[PDB]
Amino acid sequence: PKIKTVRGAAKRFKKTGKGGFKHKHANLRHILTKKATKRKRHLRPKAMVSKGDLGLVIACLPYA
Amino acid sequence: GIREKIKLVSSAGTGHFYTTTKNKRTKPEKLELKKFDPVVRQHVIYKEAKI
Amino acid sequence: GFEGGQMPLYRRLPKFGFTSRKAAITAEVRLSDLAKVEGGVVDLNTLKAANIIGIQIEFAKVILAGEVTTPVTVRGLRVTKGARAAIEAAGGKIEE
Amino acid sequence: TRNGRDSEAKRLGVKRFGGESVLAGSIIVRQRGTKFHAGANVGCGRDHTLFAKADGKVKFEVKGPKNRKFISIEAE
RNA sequence: CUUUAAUGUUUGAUGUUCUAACGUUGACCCGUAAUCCGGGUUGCGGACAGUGUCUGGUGGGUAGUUUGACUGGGGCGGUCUCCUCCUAAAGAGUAACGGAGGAGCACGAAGGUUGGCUAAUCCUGGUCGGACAUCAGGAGGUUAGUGCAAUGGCAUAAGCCAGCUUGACUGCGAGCGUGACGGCGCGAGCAGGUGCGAAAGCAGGUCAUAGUGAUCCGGUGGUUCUGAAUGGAAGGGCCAUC
RNA sequence: GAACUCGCUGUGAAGAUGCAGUGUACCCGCGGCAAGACGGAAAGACCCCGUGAACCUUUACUAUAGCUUGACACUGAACAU
RNA sequence: GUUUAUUAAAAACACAGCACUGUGCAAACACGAAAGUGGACGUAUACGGUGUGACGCCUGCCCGGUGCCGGAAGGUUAAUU
RNA sequence: AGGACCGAACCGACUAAUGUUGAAAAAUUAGCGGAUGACUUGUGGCUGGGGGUGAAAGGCCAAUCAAACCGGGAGAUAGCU
RNA sequence: UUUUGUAUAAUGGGUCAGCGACUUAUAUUCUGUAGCAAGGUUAACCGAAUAGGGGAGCCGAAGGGAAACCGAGUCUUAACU
Ligand SMILES: [Mg+2]
Ligand SMILES: [Mg+2]
Ligand SMILES: [Mg+2]
Ligand SMILES: [Mg+2]
Ligand SMILES: [Mg+2]
Ligand SMILES: [Mg+2]
Ligand SMILES: [Mg+2]
Ligand SMILES: [Mg+2]
Ligand SMILES: [Mg+2]
Ligand SMILES: [Mg+2]
Ligand SMILES: [Mg+2]
Ligand SMILES: [Mg+2]
Ligand SMILES: [Mg+2]
Ligand SMILES: [Mg+2]
Ligand SMILES: [Mg+2]
Ligand SMILES: [Mg+2]
Ligand SMILES: [Mg+2]
Ligand SMILES: [Mg+2]
Ligand SMILES: [Mg+2]
Ligand SMILES: [Mg+2]
Ligand SMILES: [Mg+2]
Ligand SMILES: [Mg+2]
Ligand SMILES: [Mg+2]
Ligand SMILES: [Mg+2]
Ligand SMILES: [Mg+2]
Ligand SMILES: [Mg+2]
Ligand SMILES: [Mg+2]
Ligand SMILES: [Mg+2]
Ligand SMILES: [Mg+2]
Ligand SMILES: [Mg+2]
Ligand SMILES: [Mg+2]
Ligand SMILES: [Mg+2]
Ligand SMILES: [Mg+2]
Ligand SMILES: [Mg+2]
Ligand SMILES: [Mg+2]
Ligand SMILES: [Mg+2]
Ligand SMILES: [Mg+2]
Ligand SMILES: [Mg+2]
Ligand SMILES: [Mg+2]
Ligand SMILES: [Mg+2]
Ligand SMILES: [Mg+2]
Ligand SMILES: [Mg+2]
Ligand SMILES: [Mg+2]
Ligand SMILES: [Mg+2]
Ligand SMILES: [Mg+2]
Ligand SMILES: [Mg+2]
Ligand SMILES: [Mg+2]
Ligand SMILES: [Mg+2]
Ligand SMILES: [Mg+2]
Ligand SMILES: [Mg+2]
Ligand SMILES: [Mg+2]
Ligand SMILES: [Mg+2]
Ligand SMILES: [Mg+2]
Ligand SMILES: [Mg+2]
Ligand SMILES: [Mg+2]
Ligand SMILES: [Mg+2]
Ligand SMILES: [Mg+2]
Ligand SMILES: [Mg+2]
Ligand SMILES: [Mg+2]
Ligand SMILES: [Mg+2]
Ligand SMILES: [Mg+2]
Ligand SMILES: [Mg+2]
Ligand SMILES: [Mg+2]
Ligand SMILES: [Mg+2]
Ligand SMILES: [Mg+2]
Ligand SMILES: [Mg+2]
Ligand SMILES: [Mg+2]
Ligand SMILES: [Mg+2]
Ligand SMILES: [Mg+2]
Ligand SMILES: [Mg+2]
Ligand SMILES: [Mg+2]
Ligand SMILES: [Mg+2]
Ligand SMILES: [Mg+2]
Ligand SMILES: [Mg+2]
Ligand SMILES: [Mg+2]
Ligand SMILES: [Mg+2]
Ligand SMILES: [Mg+2]
Ligand SMILES: [Mg+2]
Ligand SMILES: [Mg+2]
Ligand SMILES: [Mg+2]
Ligand SMILES: [Mg+2]
Ligand SMILES: [Mg+2]
Ligand SMILES: [Mg+2]
Ligand SMILES: [Mg+2]
Ligand SMILES: [Mg+2]
Ligand SMILES: [Mg+2]
Ligand SMILES: [Mg+2]
Ligand SMILES: [Mg+2]
Ligand SMILES: [Mg+2]
Ligand SMILES: [Mg+2]
Ligand SMILES: [Mg+2]
Ligand SMILES: [Mg+2]
Ligand SMILES: [Mg+2]
Ligand SMILES: [Mg+2]
Ligand SMILES: [Mg+2]
Ligand SMILES: [Mg+2]
Ligand SMILES: [Mg+2]
Ligand SMILES: [Mg+2]
Ligand SMILES: [Mg+2]
Ligand SMILES: [Mg+2]
Ligand SMILES: [Mg+2]
Ligand SMILES: [Mg+2]
Ligand SMILES: [Mg+2]
Ligand SMILES: [Mg+2]
Ligand SMILES: [Mg+2]
Ligand SMILES: [Mg+2]
Ligand SMILES: [Mg+2]
Ligand SMILES: [Mg+2]
Ligand SMILES: [Mg+2]
Ligand SMILES: [Mg+2]
Ligand SMILES: [Mg+2]
Ligand SMILES: [Mg+2]
Ligand SMILES: [Mg+2]
Ligand SMILES: [Mg+2]
Ligand SMILES: [Mg+2]
Ligand SMILES: [Mg+2]
Ligand SMILES: [Mg+2]
Ligand SMILES: [Mg+2]
Ligand SMILES: [Mg+2]
Ligand SMILES: [Mg+2]
Ligand SMILES: [Mg+2]
Ligand SMILES: [Mg+2]
Ligand SMILES: [Mg+2]
Ligand SMILES: [Mg+2]
Repeated sequence: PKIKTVRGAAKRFKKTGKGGFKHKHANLRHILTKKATKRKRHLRPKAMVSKGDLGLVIACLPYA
Repeated sequence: GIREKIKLVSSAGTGHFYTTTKNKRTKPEKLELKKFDPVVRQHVIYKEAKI
Repeated sequence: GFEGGQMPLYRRLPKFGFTSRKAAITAEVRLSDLAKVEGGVVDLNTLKAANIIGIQIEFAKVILAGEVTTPVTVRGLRVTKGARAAIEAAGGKIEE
Repeated sequence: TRNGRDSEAKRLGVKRFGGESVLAGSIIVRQRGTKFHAGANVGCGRDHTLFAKADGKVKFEVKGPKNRKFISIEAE
């Protein structure tokens, strides 16, 4: 039958204009007083998925 | 550790704040500092409060 | 997604965002699709009869994508600044 | 026994050698303490890292009354 | 407002009595040719006992499961994350239940800047005062000092004193180092607003390297976002934090 | 598995009828004995492993029959405290 | 006297006797969603459970721990309102 | 008189030898225990599997028992050979 | 066959003949090939039609932002060299 999407993966990745994926950085939910403001500033924007992980992400999102 | 977290609430009424630590046994005086409030873009007085 | 027991990638990263219900009743229209209507009056109902937008669509926009030659009238739809300059140069008009 | 544990290696040492062409902002050496000191067009970081403030060629020389080592940049 | 006796009000409870629900594995009559069952007369109890829904306690009687890895075989013992030195073969990296030690913090000053300053130890003289206290002179040259292990540094001091202070600042960032990845680190320069100094300048915590915990879930404050017929609201998103 | 199926010393997946060197030996039955063919008869029961079973125990975890407490319903009438 | 039919007949089980404990009869207890039935057409000189094991001489100290029995002045505490 | 004594039929099973591709999927030969009793035997009946029955060995329930046999979920699952 | 390594005294086979193990369906991505091309293609269904009709739909031609929204740009920020 039809393939089923991993519904928890669709909540975390978005496909961009050349076939890449963007995600949200980690380490910015929790325990924020002891972290430096320079470190927290650099974790605010979004980043792209690396080459090693593209194979695992694409398998989880067949209809993306 | 035995130090505890506090926060510095701005007096300009904007609602902005900072966070830092303190030990309340050897220094019971309230902390007061002049810092930069980014909502009003000025340096103003901040005062101790509770997390 | 299995990796041997290490926490997988789609589970050690945070979630974000929400889904907009108004984005599924909005469409965009091109300058090249602007001459396929009947009568030269570009309207929401004229675009549906031309198989240009979907039946459930309620809002539409015209963008600078393609070429426009004939003079046409746009009634009730949003237009960019770039598309508005090109429509006028062909002898058309935009009336909201 | 009561031995058994160590720590990770930090990958210190020289990254650019004499005569190399570098861009401004690149790192010449990583160190604990100033075993090399900063010369012309070279800055010192908070962890005693030396980096290029312009672009040119890396240079090593011994100078001063204590025979210490310096790193400089010879701009083009 | 203090405590008071009382008309009458809503009751709540604790006993007594009653019979009419309900119980009878007491006696008698009938269906009947019957130690089941049903109907009738009478005695004994009686709103109790007993049963349905909900609820606190007990419950290996019964049921479903869990009870780590490394390891000169397994068990017992020891270890499991982070920092420093050796092994490690003069770039980086490099194993063993190999050889030696530390961390799970501290500090609104022990942070910033301006001005100034230089150690341990020994000898001689000197009231109490002595091997060792404070004072004076001489030799010596860092053999001292770093908030806490070890290593690399430190006199232009990063070590020791004062005055003024909050840069332990908000938005970014050319270019580099290190990781399979998640991630971690260094950084001139630009915009706004500050402190010290006459200025040139310096300041985005502390001589550097340990002092730490992903995601899910929930809490607190703020918001030019969203709001299932419409106007609100509930809920969600974004920013700060637990 | 197929055989034209000797001893010794060495070697070798480390205890050889079959490899190397060497010694002995005409072809084939019958009655006997058990030293070897790591002889035959059961995918070792000892030991360890698998995020395999089964039964038993308890102050291991989570539940539950049974037992027990109270409120409401079947359930009414007076009187005095 | 009994026991592992098919590797164990024994010092193991049972026994007459002794003690503790529950039960007033629609008895306690047991089989059953229930109706019913055994106990028993019996009635504390009776019936059920547990331990010890003819007979003779005997059976000493501990209630702090675990279990069980009795009490309710006070503290905490469910559904309900 | 007697859960008395010796000993056949009858009911058992303590020792040795044989057999162990047996005459026999538990026997034969020579000895051995009880033999009026808690004895032994014929015909019919009742108790059903997480259940029964057990003078108690985890014993027995059709040569099968720390959970009988037949059919189904079912081509259960097998990081192992 | 399995192994670092087997003439191994490690596993399997007495021999012959017959049979005996990478499949089918539906989705998705890549390569070769054919048609048509800013376009490509129909499903159920109708039709006696392997013809013809049916364009409901799907993919592509525009992206950025959590979203409102803007659009060859957009987001970030009071604003960007
Ligand atoms: Mg947050
Ligand atoms: Mg789609
Ligand atoms: Mg784990
Ligand atoms: Mg359409
Ligand atoms: Mg080691
Ligand atoms: Mg190492
Ligand atoms: Mg040089
Ligand atoms: Mg009566
Ligand atoms: Mg009856
Ligand atoms: Mg009465
Ligand atoms: Mg009464
Ligand atoms: Mg009651
Ligand atoms: Mg048990
Ligand atoms: Mg159990
Ligand atoms: Mg299970
Ligand atoms: Mg182990
Ligand atoms: Mg051991
Ligand atoms: Mg060994
Ligand atoms: Mg070994
Ligand atoms: Mg070893
Ligand atoms: Mg080992
Ligand atoms: Mg073990
Ligand atoms: Mg061990
Ligand atoms: Mg252990
Ligand atoms: Mg080296
Ligand atoms: Mg080397
Ligand atoms: Mg070296
Ligand atoms: Mg190597
Ligand atoms: Mg190695
Ligand atoms: Mg100075
Ligand atoms: Mg030191
Ligand atoms: Mg230290
Ligand atoms: Mg220092
Ligand atoms: Mg200082
Ligand atoms: Mg000034
Ligand atoms: Mg520090
Ligand atoms: Mg300091
Ligand atoms: Mg330090
Ligand atoms: Mg360190
Ligand atoms: Mg180091
Ligand atoms: Mg509304
Ligand atoms: Mg809200
Ligand atoms: Mg031959
Ligand atoms: Mg032969
Ligand atoms: Mg011969
Ligand atoms: Mg030979
Ligand atoms: Mg030989
Ligand atoms: Mg030999
Ligand atoms: Mg040969
Ligand atoms: Mg030979
Ligand atoms: Mg040869
Ligand atoms: Mg030979
Ligand atoms: Mg030869
Ligand atoms: Mg002959
Ligand atoms: Mg012969
Ligand atoms: Mg012979
Ligand atoms: Mg033999
Ligand atoms: Mg042989
Ligand atoms: Mg054998
Ligand atoms: Mg076997
Ligand atoms: Mg085992
Ligand atoms: Mg495992
Ligand atoms: Mg009532
Ligand atoms: Mg018997
Ligand atoms: Mg018998
Ligand atoms: Mg036997
Ligand atoms: Mg005996
Ligand atoms: Mg017995
Ligand atoms: Mg009694
Ligand atoms: Mg009765
Ligand atoms: Mg009876
Ligand atoms: Mg009877
Ligand atoms: Mg009994
Ligand atoms: Mg006994
Ligand atoms: Mg006796
Ligand atoms: Mg006696
Ligand atoms: Mg006695
Ligand atoms: Mg006693
Ligand atoms: Mg007691
Ligand atoms: Mg009590
Ligand atoms: Mg007799
Ligand atoms: Mg006799
Ligand atoms: Mg026997
Ligand atoms: Mg024989
Ligand atoms: Mg006999
Ligand atoms: Mg006899
Ligand atoms: Mg007898
Ligand atoms: Mg006798
Ligand atoms: Mg019979
Ligand atoms: Mg039965
Ligand atoms: Mg069973
Ligand atoms: Mg069952
Ligand atoms: Mg046993
Ligand atoms: Mg049988
Ligand atoms: Mg059984
Ligand atoms: Mg079972
Ligand atoms: Mg079966
Ligand atoms: Mg199934
Ligand atoms: Mg199978
Ligand atoms: Mg084989
Ligand atoms: Mg091997
Ligand atoms: Mg070989
Ligand atoms: Mg062979
Ligand atoms: Mg061998
Ligand atoms: Mg052989
Ligand atoms: Mg071998
Ligand atoms: Mg092997
Ligand atoms: Mg073998
Ligand atoms: Mg072989
Ligand atoms: Mg064989
Ligand atoms: Mg064949
Ligand atoms: Mg295949
Ligand atoms: Mg396959
Ligand atoms: Mg391909
Ligand atoms: Mg199609
Ligand atoms: Mg098709
Ligand atoms: Mg289709
Ligand atoms: Mg068709
Ligand atoms: Mg249809
Ligand atoms: Mg149709
Ligand atoms: Mg179409
Ligand atoms: Mg259609
Ligand atoms: Mg479709
Ligand atoms: Mg821009």
